[PDB]
Order: sequence, then structure tokens, then C-alpha cells
Amino acid sequence: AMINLHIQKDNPKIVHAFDGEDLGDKAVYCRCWRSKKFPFCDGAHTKHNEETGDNVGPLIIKKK
Amino acid sequence: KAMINLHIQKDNPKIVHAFDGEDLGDKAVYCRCWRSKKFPFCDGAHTKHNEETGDNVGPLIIK
Ligand code: FES
Ligand code: FES
Repeated sequence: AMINLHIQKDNPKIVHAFDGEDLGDKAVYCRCWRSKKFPFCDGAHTKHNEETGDNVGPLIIKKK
Repeated sequence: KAMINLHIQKDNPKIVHAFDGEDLGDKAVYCRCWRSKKFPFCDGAHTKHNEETGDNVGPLIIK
């Protein structure tokens, strides 16, 4: 089964690259491909996990 | 309906990773396909996933 169902389907391989210095105090990245704000997490993983029985969640890059 | 993660840390009810930006190296490549054997880091397993399913997923790079 496909993981990504609707995001940027004209792109054969979706990669995001960011400069660490350009991130704010807390960046929350989506790993479920259900966020309406992809590549950022909007909490869509909660709905995905509840509907499917999954346990996925985001990647957080924060300031010390 | 279909699960995204099939075999990683199933004893964890919600897999979240949190890193301090100052602690990251010159280039960190994070897995977004939940097929990497080095999760949360990308090991290129997305290539096999995309070919077998027709998907277009790939990693997150912090450089
Ligand atoms: S919305 Fe996808 S990991 Fe939170
Ligand atoms: S191994 Fe999963 S995105 Fe590369």
C-alpha cells in the first residue's frame, strides 16, 4: 500500500532540505503524509493513528 | 485504512523523535517512509518502497 496518497504526485520522489540556521525555535515535521501543511505536522497523525491503529508521529528539531 | 508504519517500535503508541538543532551534524537525513532499518535516519529503503507500491516518498534533510 502507498504511504502518500495525495501530496505532490507529479514529483517522483518528495525530498525536503532545510538549512538548520534558518529553522525557528521549534520545527515539527510530518512523517505521516496526511498533514494539510506538509512538510510540517498539523496533528493529522492523531486522526491517522486512531482510524488505522498505527503509531506514527512527527520529527521535532528544537532550540536548546 | 492502511497503516503507514508496519514493523517499527510497535510497543510505542506514538513514535516521535526530538533533536536539538545545535546537536545536529553538517547533514542529517531523516526517514519519512517508516521502512528504514536505521529509523529515524534514512538508509535508502524509500527507493524499494516507491518501486513496489508506485509511491513517491523521500527523506527530510537538515543541513
Ligand atoms: S501530521 Fe503527519 S506526523 Fe503529524
Ligand atoms: S529510508 Fe525512509 S525516507 Fe529514506
